[PDB]
Amino acid sequence: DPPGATGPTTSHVVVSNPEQPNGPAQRLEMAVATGAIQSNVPEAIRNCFAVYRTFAWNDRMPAGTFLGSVSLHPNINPYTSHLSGMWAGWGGSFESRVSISGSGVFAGRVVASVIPPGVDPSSIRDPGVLPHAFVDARITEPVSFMIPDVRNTDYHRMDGNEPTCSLGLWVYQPLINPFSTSAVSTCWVSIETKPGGDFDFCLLKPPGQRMENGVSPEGLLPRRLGYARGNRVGGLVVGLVLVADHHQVNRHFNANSITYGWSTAPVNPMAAEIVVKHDYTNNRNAWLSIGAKNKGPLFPGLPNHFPDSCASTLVGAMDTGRHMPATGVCGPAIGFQDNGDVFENETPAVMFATFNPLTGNPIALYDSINPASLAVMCTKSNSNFDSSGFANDKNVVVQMSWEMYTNSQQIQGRVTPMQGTNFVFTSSGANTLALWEERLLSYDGHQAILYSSQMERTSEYFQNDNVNIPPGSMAVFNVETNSASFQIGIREDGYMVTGGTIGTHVVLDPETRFQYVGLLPLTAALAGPN
Amino acid sequence: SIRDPGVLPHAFVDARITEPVSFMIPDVRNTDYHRMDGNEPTCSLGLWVYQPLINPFSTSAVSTCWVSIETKPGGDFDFCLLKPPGQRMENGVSPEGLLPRRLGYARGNRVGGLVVGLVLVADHHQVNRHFNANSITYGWSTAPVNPMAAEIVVKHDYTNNRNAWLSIGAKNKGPLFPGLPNHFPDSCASTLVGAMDTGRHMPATGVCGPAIGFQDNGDVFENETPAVMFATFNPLTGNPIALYDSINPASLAVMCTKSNSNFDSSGFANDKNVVVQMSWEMYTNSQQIQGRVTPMQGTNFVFTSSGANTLALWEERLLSYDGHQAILYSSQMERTSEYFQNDNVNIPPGSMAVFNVETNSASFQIGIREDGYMVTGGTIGTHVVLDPETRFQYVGLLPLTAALAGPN
Amino acid sequence: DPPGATGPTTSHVVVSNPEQPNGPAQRLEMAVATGAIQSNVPEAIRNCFAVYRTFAWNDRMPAGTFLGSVSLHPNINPYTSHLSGMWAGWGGSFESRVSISGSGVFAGRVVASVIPPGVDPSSIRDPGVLPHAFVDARITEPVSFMIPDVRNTDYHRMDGNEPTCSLGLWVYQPLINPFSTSAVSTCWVSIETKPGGDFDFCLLKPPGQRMENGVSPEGLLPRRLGYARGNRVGGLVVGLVLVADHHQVNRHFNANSITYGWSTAPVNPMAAEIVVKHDYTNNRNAWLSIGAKNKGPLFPGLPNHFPDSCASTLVGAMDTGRHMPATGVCGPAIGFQDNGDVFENETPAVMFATFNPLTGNPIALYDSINPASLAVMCTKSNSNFDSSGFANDKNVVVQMSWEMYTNSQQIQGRVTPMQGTNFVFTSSGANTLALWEERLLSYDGHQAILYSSQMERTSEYFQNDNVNIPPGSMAVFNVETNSASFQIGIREDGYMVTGGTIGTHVVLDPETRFQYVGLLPLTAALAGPN
Amino acid sequence: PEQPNGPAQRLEMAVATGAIQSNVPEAIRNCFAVYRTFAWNDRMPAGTFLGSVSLHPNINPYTSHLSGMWAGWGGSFESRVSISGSGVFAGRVVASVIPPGVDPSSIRDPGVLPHAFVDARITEPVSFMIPDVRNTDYHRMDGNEPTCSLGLWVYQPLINPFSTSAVSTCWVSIETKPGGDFDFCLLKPPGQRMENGVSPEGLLPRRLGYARGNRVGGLVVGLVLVADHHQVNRHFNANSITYGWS
Amino acid sequence: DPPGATGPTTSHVVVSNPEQPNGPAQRLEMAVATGAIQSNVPEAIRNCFAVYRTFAWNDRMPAGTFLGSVSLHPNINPYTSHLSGMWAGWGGSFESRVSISGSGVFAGRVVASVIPPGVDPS
Repeated sequence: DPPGATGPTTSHVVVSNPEQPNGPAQRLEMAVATGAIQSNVPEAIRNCFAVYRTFAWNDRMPAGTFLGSVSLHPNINPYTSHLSGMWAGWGGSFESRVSISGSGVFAGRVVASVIPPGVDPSSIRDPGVLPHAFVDARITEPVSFMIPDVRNTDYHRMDGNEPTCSLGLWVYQPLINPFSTSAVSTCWVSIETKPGGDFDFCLLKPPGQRMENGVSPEGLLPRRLGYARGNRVGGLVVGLVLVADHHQVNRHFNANSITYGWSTAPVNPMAAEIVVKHDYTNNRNAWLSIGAKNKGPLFPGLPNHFPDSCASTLVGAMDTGRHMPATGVCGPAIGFQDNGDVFENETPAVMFATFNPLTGNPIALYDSINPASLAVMCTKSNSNFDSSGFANDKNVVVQMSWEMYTNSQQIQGRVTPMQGTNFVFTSSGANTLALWEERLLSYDGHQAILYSSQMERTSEYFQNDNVNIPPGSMAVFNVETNSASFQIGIREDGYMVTGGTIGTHVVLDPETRFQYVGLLPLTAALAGPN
Repeated sequence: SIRDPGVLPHAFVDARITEPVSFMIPDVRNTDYHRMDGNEPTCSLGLWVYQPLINPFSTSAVSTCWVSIETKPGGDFDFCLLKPPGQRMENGVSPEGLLPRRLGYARGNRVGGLVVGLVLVADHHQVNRHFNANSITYGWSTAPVNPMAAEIVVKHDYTNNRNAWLSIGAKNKGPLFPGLPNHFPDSCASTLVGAMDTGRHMPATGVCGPAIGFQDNGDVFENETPAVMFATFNPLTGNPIALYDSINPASLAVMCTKSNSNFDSSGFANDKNVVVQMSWEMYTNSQQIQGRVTPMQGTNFVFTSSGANTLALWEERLLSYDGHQAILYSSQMERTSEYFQNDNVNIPPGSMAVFNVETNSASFQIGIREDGYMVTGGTIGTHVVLDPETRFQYVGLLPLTAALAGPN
Repeated sequence: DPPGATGPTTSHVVVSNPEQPNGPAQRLEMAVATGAIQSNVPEAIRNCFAVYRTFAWNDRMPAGTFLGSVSLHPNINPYTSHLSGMWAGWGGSFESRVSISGSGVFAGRVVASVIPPGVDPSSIRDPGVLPHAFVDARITEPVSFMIPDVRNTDYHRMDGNEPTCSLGLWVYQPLINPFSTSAVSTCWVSIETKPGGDFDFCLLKPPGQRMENGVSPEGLLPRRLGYARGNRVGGLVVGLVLVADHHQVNRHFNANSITYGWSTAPVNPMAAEIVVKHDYTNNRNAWLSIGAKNKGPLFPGLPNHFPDSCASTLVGAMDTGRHMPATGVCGPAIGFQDNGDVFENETPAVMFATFNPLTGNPIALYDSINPASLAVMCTKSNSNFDSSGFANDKNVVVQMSWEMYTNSQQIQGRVTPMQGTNFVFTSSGANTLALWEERLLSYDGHQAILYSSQMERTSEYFQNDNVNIPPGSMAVFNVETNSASFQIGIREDGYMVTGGTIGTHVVLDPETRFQYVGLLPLTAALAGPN
Repeated sequence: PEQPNGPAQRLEMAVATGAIQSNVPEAIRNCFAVYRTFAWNDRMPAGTFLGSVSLHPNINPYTSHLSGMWAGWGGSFESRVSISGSGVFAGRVVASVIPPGVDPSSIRDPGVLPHAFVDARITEPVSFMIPDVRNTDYHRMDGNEPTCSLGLWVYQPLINPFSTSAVSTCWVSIETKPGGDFDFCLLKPPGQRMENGVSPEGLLPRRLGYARGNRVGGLVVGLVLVADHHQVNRHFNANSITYGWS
Repeated sequence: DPPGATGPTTSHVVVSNPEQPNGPAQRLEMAVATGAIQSNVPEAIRNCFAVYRTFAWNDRMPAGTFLGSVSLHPNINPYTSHLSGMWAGWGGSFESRVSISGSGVFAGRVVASVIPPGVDPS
């Protein structure tokens, strides 16, 4: 090869640690444990590299700055991640060439070290203490590193949530430019990846067979954002917020496919029965009591798709204006019989609310959601429900279409709980709980935004399968917007986590792309916004 | 299509056979390899009844035997050319993703109602949200069904003859036809569907839903949300304004269902907007909008089955204004429309993508054309009822002259 | 060779993919099928590289920026492209050396990868997954790549739009200049091409012979713009726009030489006959109903070369000013007799319009173009058409010169349709419908511009031959302007579609050079302006 | 001036199909049979396309008969062209062999191709070889692949020197052999309909007779020429689709 | 072959009459008279059996019930019947395998006899 060009298969292996495991003896261990004597990877994959990451390296990053890591897993090669779906086991080292795109005028060194399993690359504070290699910024040939397979077992389960080795990159000596420019001179560290040598697969399962502890969390987020919808109302996802705590329990599902609420993950309009019809008053509007005849899918008594963004005492108290609760979620109400005979004449605008059943006294808001407390109230101040279509032996289906404030208080992070219910969801440290911004219609010229715990396809994917997110770690995704690229971690609680200050807003266009990285532990610091 | 199976060079297999019998399926090909794109014919292995199955035990019941087929890659089989995994190739994606693995809560492309089953119809005209294998539509709507956002052009007050209504048109902001708003129904009220009656003072048959007025900044008029029928009217009338034959961008309208009410003065002004859903269907006759599609002006799209294969439609489920079941016949379902819309699908113009359909009782075959339309054997008028446990299985590409095992 | 100079034949072949076809065995297969035992290519061409493209590579282009592809075809060597007019088939590989105009101070890499046939190079989302080679910007010796011929068949048809291999170039690590300045430091990637080895031609056709599915799309656009005219009026083409939708049907021809309008592709002046003469009124000027005696060459009744940019209700309402329609394209009218006794005295300034016969009542405007609606008014206030000169048994012909507005609305993307005529033309994704900014003579001191669907030499070229644009593809043209450089794709509908923001204006001087890249599919993303 | 390797294209077919042996009787390879006769008038100017003979089994009546049993073919035919006209007439006809992928009715320079002048005064016929230049290893019997052709054009117009105002017609005949390396590939049952349809030979009868149109069913008189038409009754596509009700 | 499956070309020739003509000597006589020295039949047809008839055989048919005759003609192979539109003469023997769709519980025999020319089988 000429000195400016670099073909495939070309590797200059630098041994960054004189404690490599016996590769072929681990290959013997796999062949004893599974009978995997023959190789399962085509040599077209074993010979050529494939691009995995590229990392920025500025003047303005000091020594010891973590550039990025490459964790050992079959998903860091696209061909190996494709081939892994037919197999129940894997094991073996990878090979990884690093190219640094810096001129011969720069200066600066990168520490590249292989990390033992069970030690987090982002949490290492002293990177030159580990046995490490240096890579100069002036380097021309790409430098290859073996990422060894240090494993307790004879093979890794494809299920297996065990720690593997990583390859970390840190700034050893900062990047400088002799040309005194006030602007930032940027260098690019690209990482490519082979299956190296002793890598093989173990145990034929049929392709796409769901294994024991879940599916891969790659399908939690879309490939690009598009017209994604959140799990509270189904409004359009606008961006992200960083909040301290949150209480969202409707349509929130764990990695164990368990919810704590009463609704199903694809959002539908609320079908419900009419229990007691109420006429309008000089004080308060005409309203209607709601309850299924023990036909709720999760809580029999709570109808499917009742909003937790309804009107309550926790959200906003009633005002002597519109003669109704101030803040809540509204939509039109369609009455229909048991055979589906829709009352087609009127379709009154309607607010979701929880009321105190014990009142009578003018009936006021309740703190929480009780199956005997569910109600819908007219928005029109002096109208009345119709006599035959909204009778006590009828049904109603209501959508969640817009939001009304009648104050300066929205229902952004606010969730109406149930009785005897205290679900709190908190971020620990150097990682913040993140929520999606739904987009409602509003009763004013301002933007109506609710903060939802996850989006609809994340809720359906958690709902329908078990997702292999173990309780110690997160499924981490890269997020590329037009300007900001950052990381999001999804827990096994179903909640989101990313770095930054509580209150940080991100705006996500529908060209926002997500990329599944892998499982990083909860103690890892995610590169957040700003 | 082979009518004489013992004329081909063939093997016999007895019904009394104990060992399984292996056959090589050869690769007779013109080319040096098959493209993974490639829609070229390969060899097949057919099975025909040579001598009929008999039981010496004289039972009136049917004695059934099972012929199971297993498959290796045999010998000289190999793959050729590394593309990256999941790379879309030249003439499309595989049509495996046209239908779901199990039915579930699937929705059709006309209103978005629940898919109940299949019908066999002679012809159909459905052009909204229908996309080809070439990812081309002929209509004006986008494949995920959304509520119709539209402008208010002219507000009309109620009359002793006819209800209060409202004229519709986007300011050249339609995604496909600028002038036709996204998600206007082709199941609207028209002269082709049902003429007006001097009962409800409105068109008889159509699709209705509530109407939400809102401003340009999104300021929703939250007070009233009147029930509303989608209709196309003749703009030239005035004379009491009556139904039109087709859909013209100056003909679009929505009319109150309530017989003597009136649109509000400020929320439904001429500088406002409205968003309406398609929630239920009204008849006011014995004529539904099952296979009926309101066309456009100068538009004649006909979709016909040829022979020994019948055009098939999905049965949507609407809410109804009565105690009967409201069913519209839609050309495809929503995820089929989105999958045709977003990718090119490798269905060549001579063939079909064939699927096995397992319900509780009936298992049959469905062929999807490159037109996006469905095809299966049987008599015109055959109804199938599909529970949400109905499973689909992609078989492959069979030509249009193939006879699909239909229902019954 | 001295280390700074490179002669011909000098190549350092870098292998990017270790799976080349058996070159001399495919050459034997071509000779069995066609009898091409000996070489049909002169050996002066096989020994020397000749230039094909030159790609600009900047600081301001990120990683994964597609620089360009070299698709395998005879038109990528200038000698082989000339020879391919004689031959009906070909087969074999080309050899491609790449030279980068980078100093020794710069840094940056490009990915060179050979792409399998059937895969669009401009649809590859991760460029480095395939087996690739890295070429550095600081390289001195040029690097040679073999572009293999992976093919099902024994040879390629010179017609056949069957896919061949490509050599795509992407930016891997961006180009950086350490001498930091806001100015863009441009690098030049120049690609040269040999016929490599097993390349040959197959079957003699006569030179310049149109083959079965059309001529090449090279002659659609000129080599350089010049004084080019559009097909709406025939005015000077100023530049481009990017419009969402358009309706231009007149003189527009498909790749199958099929038109949907009523005119012929070189714009002649509008030969027309006079049906009913009309005098001037105090409210509106004099006018003249137009209709031939069923002598339109496409729609007999619509006259040859009647404008679509006439005055209509969609264009502009009539004002109580000059007693005529506000916005239209005007011209001087010439009245002549059937044998050639042209009327010499008067020549009225005459605006094109469309009116209503059913009115009777002052006759007003009309929405569309009906063969009874064809009518033109004066520009003067109280003049009148002469008795013998402009009678009911005479003719009239008008040369379109003006463009009047009389409001703030123009006829830019506006086309007047026919009755029973709703044609739309729309792009779908990563690509925007482009149009040609025409030029007329404004009635003001502003610039009077129409947007036309295609130009005359594109309309004439689609007429006289069929053009090899298959229905799933585009014909892509490089646009070498003074400042900008981008791509324009022409469809089989005859419409221009390119990348960029809807509404982007481009100024095209007559030194704008158009250069033909090959055929790309409709789903391909085009590098548009800015 | 390039012919394919005849017996080595035959090795490609025996690999791709298993057709190692011959399937055409050798009495057909020795007998020219009249395929088609073209009328050639005074009233056709220079450059008039007379008709092309595309390479297929249907251009020999013995080979079109044999091809009902076979799903594939490949190989060259041998053709000769003869004129039946008086020795007084003046006019040439170019007959040129056309490479595959070129439309014969789009060729504007027939005398540049490998050609032959077939004058009206000719006595012996002009023999041609029509090669099988193909990308593939065989041809599908139903497949509409590009083949080599044999076009005919009026190079010089046919004129009658005597004072005769009537139209004088000349007759161009084409005879055909299967040449040499021609063979068949894949047994289908005899008369088996292949995938994309039957041949269009059976659209019109061998002679008109008492034929009936599809609007009412009256006796067919002859043709007309109309610009546009709307007939939808009893009109069926090649895809066997009608839009009417009868 | 496995004992339940039968491919093409599989034949167990049972002789019903031990007075066959000299087959290859009659083939030489045909080539003197007509010049048919080489084979006019493709060898794909000579190797495989193709179906001609199917005869129902019941409990309710007594002994001596005529099931059917296979008279020697080109129209008793479907490929040879198609080829015989090209030819004005023929000669030679055909080979006929017979398969009976009987279970192992049934019983019954058929007579197969080759009949001299000039004698009606019925």
